[PDB]
Amino acid sequence: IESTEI
Amino acid sequence: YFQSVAILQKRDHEGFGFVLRGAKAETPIEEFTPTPAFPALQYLESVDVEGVAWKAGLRTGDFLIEVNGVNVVKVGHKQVVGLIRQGGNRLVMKVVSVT
Repeated sequence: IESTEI
Repeated sequence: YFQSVAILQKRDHEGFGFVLRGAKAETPIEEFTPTPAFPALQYLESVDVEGVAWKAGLRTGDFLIEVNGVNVVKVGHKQVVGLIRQGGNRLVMKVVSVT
């Protein structure tokens, strides 16, 4: 599971 | 969950104001079976209270169904990020939300 600021 | 659509418009150097979270394409996304409780692979980990997405009504927990007309229910994390990035300063999103 990855997370990215958009 | 209930569907809603948000159209986000930002300036060049700001973000849309949310953090996206979900499985990378290296997991077996071909086996992902949406359910009412987990209807899509990617969801909102946080939404900046000062930002564009907050003003459009998006909140933590919302699941991302479509990005600029492309269904992303069964799409891996980096690929969805790329679809968002390619839209530049405008993002038409469809999500499903608890409210």
